[PDB]
Amino acid sequence: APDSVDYRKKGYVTPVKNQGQCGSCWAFSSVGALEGQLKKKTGKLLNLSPQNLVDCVSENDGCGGGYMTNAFQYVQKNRGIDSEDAYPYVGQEESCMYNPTGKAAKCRGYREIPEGNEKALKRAVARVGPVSVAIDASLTSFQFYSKGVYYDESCNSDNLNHAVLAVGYGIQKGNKHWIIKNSWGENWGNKGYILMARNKNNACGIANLASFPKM
Ligand SMILES: *C(=N)CNC(=O)C1(NC(=O)c2ccc(Cl)cc2N)CCCCC1
Ligand SMILES: [Cl-]
Ligand SMILES: [K+]
Repeated sequence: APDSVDYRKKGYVTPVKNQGQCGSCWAFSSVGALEGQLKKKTGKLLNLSPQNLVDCVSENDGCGGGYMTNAFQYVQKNRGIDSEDAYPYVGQEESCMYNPTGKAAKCRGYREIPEGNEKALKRAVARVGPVSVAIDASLTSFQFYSKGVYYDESCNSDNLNHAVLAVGYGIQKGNKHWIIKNSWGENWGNKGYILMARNKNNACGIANLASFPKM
């Protein structure tokens, strides 16, 4: 795999979104990974519907939380996911309003990265595109990130509580990193992004629950 890659530069990544008060990070993570695959497959990028996911993925708990893999499976079995335009984000769990004729993407399943394996995560990012990941995002030091490569030893890689999207990886002043898209809006972190430590013993659990959709 290459030393560095940044899918934002290849047009695979939509603007940073803001999930608001709803615990729908899983839906944003999911749609980000689906948006990458859409671009790679069709050459066109479009915002996909996180609300579609929050409302219709019955095996998840809406604004209470969810798994990305459940969302991919939903899209696969549903034969589609709506665009954000067709099914806008409202930030509370409502009745399912999916319309097949507003579908903007499909999914033929999903693959999971071997647990803890940052080298396999690197290879997935390099070869696939953006990958959904879960992390411990509970620390004040994460919440108030502004610059640099984030590393805090008190992060608990076994305490996953947030889902985000790995859109690349690189190195900054010998500190290898992952390029992470959050869903806390553009006024969070560095215009909505955080550089997280790569190859520092799976810092924050970055490679513990990674997956991507197949299209
Ligand atoms: C995002 N704002 C909150 N975090 C999550 O949703 C994560 N999943 C869960 O908390 C979770 C998963 C599955 C069910 Cl059915 C219910 C819940 N609450 C945090 C763990 C990592 C993946 C996302
Ligand atoms: Cl419903
Ligand atoms: K990390």
